[PDB]
Amino acid sequence: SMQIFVKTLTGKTITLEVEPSDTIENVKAKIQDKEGIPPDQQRLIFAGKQLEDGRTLSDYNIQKESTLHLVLRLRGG
Amino acid sequence: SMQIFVKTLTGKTITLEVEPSDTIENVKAKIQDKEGIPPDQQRLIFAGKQLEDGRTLSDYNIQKESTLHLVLRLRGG
Amino acid sequence: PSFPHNAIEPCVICQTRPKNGCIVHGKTGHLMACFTCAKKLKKRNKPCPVCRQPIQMIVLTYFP
Amino acid sequence: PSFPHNAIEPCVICQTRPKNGCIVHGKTGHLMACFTCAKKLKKRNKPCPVCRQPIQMIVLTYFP
Amino acid sequence: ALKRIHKELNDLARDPPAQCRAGPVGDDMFHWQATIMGPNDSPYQGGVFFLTIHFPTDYPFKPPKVAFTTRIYHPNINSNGSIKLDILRSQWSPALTISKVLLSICSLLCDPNPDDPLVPEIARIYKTDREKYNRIAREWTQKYAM
Amino acid sequence: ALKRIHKELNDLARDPPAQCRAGPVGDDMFHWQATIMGPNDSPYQGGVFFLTIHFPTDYPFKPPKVAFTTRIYHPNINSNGSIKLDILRSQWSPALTISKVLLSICSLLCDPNPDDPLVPEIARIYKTDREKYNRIAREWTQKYAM
Ligand SMILES: [Zn+2]
Ligand SMILES: [Zn+2]
Ligand SMILES: [Zn+2]
Ligand SMILES: [Zn+2]
Repeated sequence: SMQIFVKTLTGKTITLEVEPSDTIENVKAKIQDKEGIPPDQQRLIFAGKQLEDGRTLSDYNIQKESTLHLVLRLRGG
Repeated sequence: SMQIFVKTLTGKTITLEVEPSDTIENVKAKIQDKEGIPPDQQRLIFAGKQLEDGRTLSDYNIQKESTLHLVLRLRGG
Repeated sequence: PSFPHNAIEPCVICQTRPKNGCIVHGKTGHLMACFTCAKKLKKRNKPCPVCRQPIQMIVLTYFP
Repeated sequence: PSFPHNAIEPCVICQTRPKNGCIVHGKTGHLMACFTCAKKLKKRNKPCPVCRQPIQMIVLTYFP
Repeated sequence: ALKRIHKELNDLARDPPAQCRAGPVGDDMFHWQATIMGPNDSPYQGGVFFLTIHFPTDYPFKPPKVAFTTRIYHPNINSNGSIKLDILRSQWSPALTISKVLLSICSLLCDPNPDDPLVPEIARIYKTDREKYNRIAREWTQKYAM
Repeated sequence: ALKRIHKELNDLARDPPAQCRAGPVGDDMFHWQATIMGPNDSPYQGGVFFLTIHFPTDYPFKPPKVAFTTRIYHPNINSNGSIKLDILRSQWSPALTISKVLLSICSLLCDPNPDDPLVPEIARIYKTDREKYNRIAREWTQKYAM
């Protein structure tokens, strides 16, 4: 349906083919397929917000040619 | 002193820095350093003639920007 | 510094899939075939096509 | 299929040497640092910078 | 370290993360100032938050030292500006950049960890009364970050 | 196999080797004819030698079948044109190409192995009387390859 971009940890940009109804879990599964990064090590950021696994691209107003930012799993304490 | 070319097994061409007095053994050691191929599995060819380990580049009239052809060690039987 | 411009060329065996099947032997590896073709070589107990060292393992290689 | 165009970009750590230090973990490897920097990571007890899997071995990677 | 730090500085000029900027204080490439704008819709909105960054000599094998200079109301950031965040300690990666660290910190603002807090009193208020948490964070943003 | 064979054929068309040529016999991509010029300084000098190449269906995992059509005097090549050469059998590599095989066969002409021969009578003459070996090889070159 639409292309979205992911700026990966190294600054490499990859293209995903997605539906707005796709779960964040499915986007991380696609990143694992392209990059060999386990989902549990992926933290995706859009508009400064971390993207939660059970929510969808549409839930974060992620549209055609939006760029998701991939950082490493982190824990504040 | 001079640059020579090696057309490696895949057809990729590499550059060596050599002396005409260099042993064929030393040229294979330099190929090992650049491409990770053990000397004993290298066969270098320059006029349909194999180059023998204890002889020198000068013994085969190999000059500036000559192209050596790398195949795999072989034996007739 | 010598950069691998040939890394983008397809698998030298099948001429289709990317060079993502690294042939590992000790502390060195030869990356010139896809994972599928490399796994065929390992499965049939064939040595490295380029250096003839025995194949320790095939590594599905990413450029992150 | 899509090929690794980023393969010719330098080591992400030292920004100088080629990506020839493959970080191996299980059946996969991440190639984005040189062998020198990769040996520093293993020596200093670091996991894979990109996926945090333990570094099983560093492989000096050639592109025949 | 210096060439890697130069590379990161060039990346921030060309393509910075939306709400994040960073650069050397003066002559010293190992001492940076950074800014995070308060994320939209957060109680930090309209706020600008300054941080200091000290790169160690063996960067990027060792993490940068990052601390807030601007006061901020948050369970994982104290009044001295110390950030208790695993990627600044044992879970650092040499593949992380200042750009990715600032984006990571920005995401910590929108989704705190109250369960293992640096400031227990703030964590308690976050869990029990989110609107009170947001009110105090908004008051601190107006008072300290404008 | 077909795509790899096509790729090799395109390389031979685009960048032809000096003393080696190879291409399909008509419309069967798995059956080629090749020519090798007699190496300079060898008793094969000024000779053109025709070979047949049959690619197996699982090329390049399995070697091509290569045989001389032109009769040639050599201890490791019989009068049926069979080449007893390790890279055509157990020491084949899928990284070898027809180009590299023909270059390899050319180097076998200048560097015979009489110790483990295909033709013992020719091996005996090679070891005991090199000038006689060379005379006979030169006569066969004139008779068959010119
Ligand atoms: Zn393949
Ligand atoms: Zn190898
Ligand atoms: Zn490096
Ligand atoms: Zn990894």
